[PDB]
Amino acid sequence: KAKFQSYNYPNMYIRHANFDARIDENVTPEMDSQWELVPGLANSGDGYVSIQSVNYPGYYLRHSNYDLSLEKNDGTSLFAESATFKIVPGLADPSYISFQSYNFPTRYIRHYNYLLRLDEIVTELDRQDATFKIIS
Ligand SMILES: [Ca+2]
Repeated sequence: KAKFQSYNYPNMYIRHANFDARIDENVTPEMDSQWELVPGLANSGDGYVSIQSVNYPGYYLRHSNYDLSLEKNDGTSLFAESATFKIVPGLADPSYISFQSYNFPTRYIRHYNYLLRLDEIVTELDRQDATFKIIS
């Protein structure tokens, strides 16, 4: 069980709202920013995880059209592939973390302003937008 705090806006946390994944401050209810890292749905090797909502059990962060949303696992390999991430050292500071996609290993979870998206990471600010602190 963990929250993910943004490296560059450190009072904002990854959270779900109307099934979109985004970051926000003063997250209400606070349980929309609580997550469980579980073994990757598409790969149970060390380092691979899926990111399950604590207040919507069975629903996980999943990418589609390069956007991340909170979606119910429908049991498919397609879902699992797009909802599995490798936790790697933080791209902006390696003592934090970044989430690299399993099926698109050059893309990472990043906030784009308040939206959460799955992007290739080029600039310093892109690295900072893709870096999170695990609060657990
Ligand atoms: Ca999103």
